[PDB]
Amino acid sequence: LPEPLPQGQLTAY
Amino acid sequence: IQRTPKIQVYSRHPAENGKSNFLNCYVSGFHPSDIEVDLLKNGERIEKVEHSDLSFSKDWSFYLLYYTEFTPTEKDEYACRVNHVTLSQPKIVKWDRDM
Amino acid sequence: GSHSMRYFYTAMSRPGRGEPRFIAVGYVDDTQFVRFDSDAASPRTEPRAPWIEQEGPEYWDRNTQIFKTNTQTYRESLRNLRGYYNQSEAGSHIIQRMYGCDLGPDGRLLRGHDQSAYDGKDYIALNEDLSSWTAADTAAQITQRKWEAARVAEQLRAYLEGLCVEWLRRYLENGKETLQRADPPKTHVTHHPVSDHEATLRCWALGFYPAEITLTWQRDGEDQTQDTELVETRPAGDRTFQKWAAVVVPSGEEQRYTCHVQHEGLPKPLTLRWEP
Repeated sequence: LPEPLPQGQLTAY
Repeated sequence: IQRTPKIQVYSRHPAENGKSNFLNCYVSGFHPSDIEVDLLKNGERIEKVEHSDLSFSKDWSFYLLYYTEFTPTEKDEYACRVNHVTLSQPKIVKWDRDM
Repeated sequence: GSHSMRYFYTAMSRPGRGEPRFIAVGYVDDTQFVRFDSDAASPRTEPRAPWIEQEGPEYWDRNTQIFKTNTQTYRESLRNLRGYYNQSEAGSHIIQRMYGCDLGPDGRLLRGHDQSAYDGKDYIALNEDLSSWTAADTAAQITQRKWEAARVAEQLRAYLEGLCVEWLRRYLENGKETLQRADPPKTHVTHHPVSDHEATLRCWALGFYPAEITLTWQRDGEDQTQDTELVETRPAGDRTFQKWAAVVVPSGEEQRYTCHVQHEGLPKPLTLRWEP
């Protein structure tokens, strides 16, 4: 299983 | 910078003329991932050639396996033609059943 | 007694040819089991190993949501990095990320990993403590500050020490017949004359798994490291791998040479010699 998304917005670089 | 691909052309099983097998062209150690790979039978592009999903090594260089079914013979010549941004022109690597 | 899980993300921009492509593949040891490609007719996570097929709809949809979201986010990231490096909008660039967990033979995170690169060069990586970052340059320092403010490391640590290990152990059990089966290499030595007084001895190792293997040529019990042509281990296409090591020897001295093979699938290391 890949890393789950955070509760909020996925942080870009 | 960019890295040129390493190329290996070989069969899945030991070559036995008249016996179905798989012809493989393994390209690796190249960077940017765009690459063109064709398997050739007597100089002509084989059609239903498949390839693995894009992945990469610990040094970030990419690798892909291109393969097709194929029946080895005494005179039929097989090779892998690869082009990459790092190459001036398509590189041809003939299949050597001893490599 | 050794296992790992790794996901590999590749995001590639291509000005004038659409939005950046995002590809993700997952591996348990040397076995790929999942893939996702934003360029697919219908972008969805697909199985690439038989033992993962048993996972239900929720697993697949969970995976697909993760990759679809990453696809959009890595398009923003490519724009951001282009800016961090004052690069033109005309070039194609690539961000790569690889992460995962390592297990020992007695379960529990042995070590966690998370590394990213830009155009093939290390950009930012999570340190072994799973709490701090190592930025390659002032550009990566921007990403670092963004990630610290968003508790990225804390979330990654939770995943690496938690779900990563849990699911890896699950996959190892579900696919134990292959993932926990080491196939020994079939070996043999070939002889190829190169001149009247020199010949090539090539040691072959075929059909083995996992890919880790040690192939060495010895002369009178001494390693011929600097004289051995050792090719990169290559996939056979059926899950197994192949590899060879060759040495040019003086004709008539072939018996002074021994090939040594070490692999997890062998009851004992092998010592081979050319057999006329």
